[PDB]
Amino acid sequence: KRAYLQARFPQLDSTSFANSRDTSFEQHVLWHTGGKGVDLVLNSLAEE
Amino acid sequence: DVVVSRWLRVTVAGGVHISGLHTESAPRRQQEQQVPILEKFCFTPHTEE
Repeated sequence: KRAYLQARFPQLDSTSFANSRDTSFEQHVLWHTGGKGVDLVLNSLAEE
Repeated sequence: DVVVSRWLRVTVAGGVHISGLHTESAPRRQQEQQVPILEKFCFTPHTEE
């Protein structure tokens, strides 16, 4: 799926992907954003 | 060894791991506060009128 998204959307980079099966994406977003976070979030995910 | 990450909000040391620690200021007011003796130091003659 990472490969497919990269193929369809060239503007994305290796740092614009995280993992949706665990809660590891929080650390990714916080690290790459400088700790500020994100402005919009679109969340079709579960409790944890 | 211990590490602190403000960005990720994590503190890891050995087997412990703390995330999302929030701290609120205490009033800082403590009773029985010290009462220093304040004084001046002035030359004083012997014979005053």
